[PDB]
Amino acid sequence: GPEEITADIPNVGEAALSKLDESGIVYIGAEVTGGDILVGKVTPKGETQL
Amino acid sequence: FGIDMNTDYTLEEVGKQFDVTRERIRQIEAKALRKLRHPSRSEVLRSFLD
Amino acid sequence: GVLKIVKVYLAVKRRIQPGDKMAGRHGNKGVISKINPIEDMPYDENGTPV
Amino acid sequence: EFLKPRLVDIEQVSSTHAKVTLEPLERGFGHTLGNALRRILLSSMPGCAVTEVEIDGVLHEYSTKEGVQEDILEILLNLKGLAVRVQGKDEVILTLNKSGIGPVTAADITHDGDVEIVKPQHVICHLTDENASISMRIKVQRGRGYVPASTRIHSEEDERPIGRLLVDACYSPVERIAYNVEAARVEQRTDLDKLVIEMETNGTIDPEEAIRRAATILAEQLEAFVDLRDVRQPEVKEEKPEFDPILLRPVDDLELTVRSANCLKAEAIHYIGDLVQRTEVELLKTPNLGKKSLTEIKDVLASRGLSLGMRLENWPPAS
Amino acid sequence: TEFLKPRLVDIEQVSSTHAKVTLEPLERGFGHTLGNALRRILLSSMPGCA
Repeated sequence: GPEEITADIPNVGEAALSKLDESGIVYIGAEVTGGDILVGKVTPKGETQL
Repeated sequence: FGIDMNTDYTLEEVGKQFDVTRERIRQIEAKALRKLRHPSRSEVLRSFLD
Repeated sequence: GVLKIVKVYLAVKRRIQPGDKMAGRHGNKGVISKINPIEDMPYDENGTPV
Repeated sequence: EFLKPRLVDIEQVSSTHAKVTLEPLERGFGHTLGNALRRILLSSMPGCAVTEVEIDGVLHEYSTKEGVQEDILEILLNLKGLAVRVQGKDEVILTLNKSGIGPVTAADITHDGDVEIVKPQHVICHLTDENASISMRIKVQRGRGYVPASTRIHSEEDERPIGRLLVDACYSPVERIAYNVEAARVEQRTDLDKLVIEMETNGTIDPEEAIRRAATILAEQLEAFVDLRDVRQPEVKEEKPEFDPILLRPVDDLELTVRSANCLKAEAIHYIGDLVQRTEVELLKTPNLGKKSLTEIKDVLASRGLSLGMRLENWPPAS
Repeated sequence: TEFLKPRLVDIEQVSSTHAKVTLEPLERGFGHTLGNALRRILLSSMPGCA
């Protein structure tokens, strides 16, 4: 399928989505360090079979 | 759940195997989960979530 | 195959720490080894450290 | 069977620079106190210097204000050296305002009863277009030595103010220290010595104030030096947590709506070890909770794996 | 403002006349300043009868 740049990311807290805008891109001017998300992205992988 | 067994069983399948059947088994499950839900017990399994 | 692309530009401000290669214009290389306190620096009778 | 020194004439020669003299010194203590004071004068002295700064229409150090001829990265690096002195306060947020084609000096700030701009000519930036106008919230704290910008984010926990540009902190008013002990004979004494400690301030410590708080530290350090009690620590901390640590995080982590966010401030509930033990009974009677207002709270406790209202005959232990 | 005073100090003495004392944690530069200043007084200006 297609990858979406949406800010809806499975199993992440608001602590991450603070530096991210509604669209899913990091704000200009945000001082970030290692681990902070610059651009939210998700790839289609269905039926995991856990 | 498939826990150390092949396939997993319909909740009715489980009821006949105990002779006390039906709604009975459906509550034991929820309480067992409920039991593993809060702490002493909750602590360890919680950490597997990311 | 590509739908859309986000390029983020970072401005990292790196100071200077043991490991950096430095050299004068005369082929004198050298790798800063310890960063010393002003208290411990060689000073002259006027007090100005080096 | 010993003597003790004291400080005779302290001789200023500029706001920045002065030779303070210490007369009653025995043979060799000159260089002894002399070096061991330079060490504690050049480092450990208290000092205030600008810590964070927010500027009108700029988002990061690396941009350009319209109608100014510096860049934010340069204005910050100009503030690092802004020499202030304040008294009763510990962190004070000064405000800067000025328009029109004109050098914005240090004098162009606004005064607080404790703010003394020990050099008001100090260039901060230059405007350059008639009706170009800047405004900024400069914040000054006061600490010890050199706290560089970087280490000033690990306490984070919502320092979000994008506007606040942090500057490296040079909390110290010593520039350069230099003693020289010339020999000085008080009329009768075999041979005692002088100690001229020539020093170079930024303007915001009066020599005597300094050299006193210098000797103070040496005491508290030598305090433990006098006797040597072989001292050690208890150690062996506790290895038994009862509950799940989740009940030790503040209610922010629950990521809830604003009308429900202040409402747990109100009814006295910070940690979720208290939200965990308050039934639905407790909740209509709490200020501003209703049909739409409380459905929100039973859903963010579900995702993390907890429920509303239960017990734990032991909350919270124990130090 | 306020300062750092040490903790953990072990005097391990070899013979009664000789002894070796370790004493951590001093502030930056405070080992040399206390060390050197105390060496001078121990060596040069110490009351004795010879």
